[PDB]
Amino acid sequence: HMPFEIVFDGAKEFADLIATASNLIDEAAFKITEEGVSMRAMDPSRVVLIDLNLPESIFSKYEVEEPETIGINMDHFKKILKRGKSKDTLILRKGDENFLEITFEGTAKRTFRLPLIDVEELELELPELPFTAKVVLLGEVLKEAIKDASLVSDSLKFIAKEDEFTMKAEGETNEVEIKLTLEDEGLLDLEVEEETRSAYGISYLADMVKGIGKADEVTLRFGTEMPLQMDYFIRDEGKLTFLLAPRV
Amino acid sequence: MPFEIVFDGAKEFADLIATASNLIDEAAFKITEEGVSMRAMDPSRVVLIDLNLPESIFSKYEVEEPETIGINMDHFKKILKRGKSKDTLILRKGDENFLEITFEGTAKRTFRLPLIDVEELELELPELPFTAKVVLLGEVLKEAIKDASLVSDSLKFIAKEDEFTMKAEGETNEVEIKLTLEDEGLLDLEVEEETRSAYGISYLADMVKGIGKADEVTLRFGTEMPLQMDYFIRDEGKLTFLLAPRV
Amino acid sequence: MPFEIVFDGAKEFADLIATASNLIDEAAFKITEEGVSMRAMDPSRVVLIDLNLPESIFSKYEVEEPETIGINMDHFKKILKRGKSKDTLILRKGDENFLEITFEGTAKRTFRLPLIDVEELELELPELPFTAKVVLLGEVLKEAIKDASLVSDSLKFIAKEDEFTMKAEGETNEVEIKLTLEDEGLLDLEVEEETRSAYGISYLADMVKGIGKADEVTLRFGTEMPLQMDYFIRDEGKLTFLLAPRV
Repeated sequence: HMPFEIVFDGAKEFADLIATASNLIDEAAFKITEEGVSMRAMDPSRVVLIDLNLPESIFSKYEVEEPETIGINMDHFKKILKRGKSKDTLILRKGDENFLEITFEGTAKRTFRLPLIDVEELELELPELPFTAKVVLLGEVLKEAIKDASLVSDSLKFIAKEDEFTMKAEGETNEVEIKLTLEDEGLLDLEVEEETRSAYGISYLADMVKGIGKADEVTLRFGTEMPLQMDYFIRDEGKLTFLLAPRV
Repeated sequence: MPFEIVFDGAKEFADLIATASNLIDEAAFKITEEGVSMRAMDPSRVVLIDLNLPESIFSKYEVEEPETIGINMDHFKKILKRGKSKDTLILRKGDENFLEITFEGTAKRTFRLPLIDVEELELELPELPFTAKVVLLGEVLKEAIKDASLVSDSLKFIAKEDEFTMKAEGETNEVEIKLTLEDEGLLDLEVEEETRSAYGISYLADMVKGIGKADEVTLRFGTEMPLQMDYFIRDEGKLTFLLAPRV
Repeated sequence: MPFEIVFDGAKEFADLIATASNLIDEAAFKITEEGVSMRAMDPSRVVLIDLNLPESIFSKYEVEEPETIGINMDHFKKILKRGKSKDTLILRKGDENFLEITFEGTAKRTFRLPLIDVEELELELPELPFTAKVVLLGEVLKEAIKDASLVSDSLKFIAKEDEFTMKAEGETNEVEIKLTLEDEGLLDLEVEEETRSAYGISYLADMVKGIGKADEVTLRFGTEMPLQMDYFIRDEGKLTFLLAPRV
């Protein structure tokens, strides 16, 4: 567990991507290597897999001597990170001691000591699955549709055809459909190998999208009764990925 | 019995319906060729509400033949609150017993709202002998009602020829909102004799919760008579409250 | 008659009274022709607060009959929260036992707040041998107190000739805020001797709750001494807290 120093410009933007991931997760193992920071976890019900990738190119300074793994209480991490201001510089530093030093540099120098915990790691690999539909979408539309569907039901069907993407949610007598075609502003791209249908639980979806920005481009991949994969990019180089089990 | 009605500015339509559902829970809407109208009482039969939306405020108005539909206002309000300010609102009825509500913007979102049947009654808006008229900025009205609620549960309106006064007394504390024609908040005053009435703040607070701070409100009342309160939607729509006086 | 006092900016006056009410329940206001003065302690006798409003911040200041009034700070503060940022505020004492609070803007709004009888202590604002003075913006002071609250119940203030640091330590966690005159948050540092003290965060939280992020705050303290913080209102008025140290 050798010392490292990592610096990110924009503490608030870092906080907000940690808050997205923390919504499903309570404890995470961060793998720190020469090439960047990666984190891979499952939510307690083992229905969602989260995969974060922060390559070293998004850090203004990145000094890692040898690769190591640190365990972190995501709630306590998140409460500290929330104190960051939008033009603060964030510094994550470890010494010989077994705690993370989190510093905000801006109008003043604020440093928190975060204690490192032991997180037993599951055998987790991001499998490359045969998705038959891919959709790129304005976060606003996606956040919209999940909220709308929650008025009606607990589950949300995704339907991809060659020229339209539909989310549909039916209650006992109420019903909502959101429909997108490439003529529409919210939809940036749509590729379908064959017409695809699946359904996912809104509670999980709501938690996945709660931190996503209204203007960010979100990529969905799914298949008939397959997991749903959702991803967006951080500073164009980082990636956050969710893999969500279908409702069967 | 099909119709199709289009409104530019979905969130504005929501705010208008939200004003009405503050007191109402179920309503019959009469859809005629000349526009949409609605008339209902709150559950305690103290307040009557009248909503008139003429054809001219809709960007497209297609009505095959007059019809009445009954709506759960709360369900209507929950759906209508998901429209965005730049969305186009479409109210369409096919041949079945659902209202089809559509928001057109960055996406097409379509809800199906089931219709209900509503006990409609001998509900007419009579022209009572009002002796005072007041036009004032919604801001002044909304603040005078919040001011008075910290002091009492009733608000006394007092019109004389040169001053409009709203006054509220508790056991200890007092508040008086005074308006003369020299004040920015009073746009018009016409008083044919000294008029004095009192109304309950709980009802008043619900009537004005949804009124905008720069909307222009018209008040008509008479001594121990109902208070009539009007403001205009897009200059041609009209919402009217008629409120029973308190003893 | 006995006095008329006018302040332009009713919301700004409200915020000032709101900062003091965070720790006080009642207070005696002394209205002389030099200005209005107020000196109170919190219920636990740990914080002394001193407010001084010179007549030069009031747009009209007529005190016929010097007096001292007694005010329920929470009643006062819920009345003053009704003022708008563009209202003029008028405080009028007539012959009777009430304070007349008027907001003049869009309309004329008048409240009658009943005066009360406050058991006034004799409170000195003593001169103290402070070894350290710090001037910093509200934003950094307000953030250090919030950061320290995630860790502990008290924070240590530590001043050296070059550095001001606030440090809070829990069972396991730790927060350290450090300022040097290189940093935009610290506008002045004067340190006679290396000075160390600690204070309760709950009191500091309530002290800064009302301070604005742009406000400039002065801290004086000495080793194991009270902490004095003050900020200025319209350059001439002054609000001072004195906070007992922690053991």
